[PDB]
Amino acid sequence: MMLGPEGGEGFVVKLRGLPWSCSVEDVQNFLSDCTIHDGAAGVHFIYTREGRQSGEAFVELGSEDDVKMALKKDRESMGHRYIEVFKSHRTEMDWVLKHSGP
RNA sequence: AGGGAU
Repeated sequence: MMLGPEGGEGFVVKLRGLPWSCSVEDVQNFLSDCTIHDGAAGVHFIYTREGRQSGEAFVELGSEDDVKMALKKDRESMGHRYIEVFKSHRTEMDWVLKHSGP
């Protein structure tokens, strides 16, 4: 937009939730109205040398319509655990996909 | 390590 508030600048979103670990098939199942830019070729995650995920991840998408639809469930659940989503701009995604740590 | 405010 250019006449209202914002929270990002790209067709990318952040992800958080699920057990200490997950897979690209669970995250794409949760954004069941969107596209992951290429699927298992647009997923991302964050972790440390200690041997576990940091608790967060990202999901690239195909268009502005997918990022909007991903935010429509920003705190929903799969049915036995809950999930989180937030808007992004991909610069932050790159900033931690290559600099994550304890 | 844990449900944070993303």
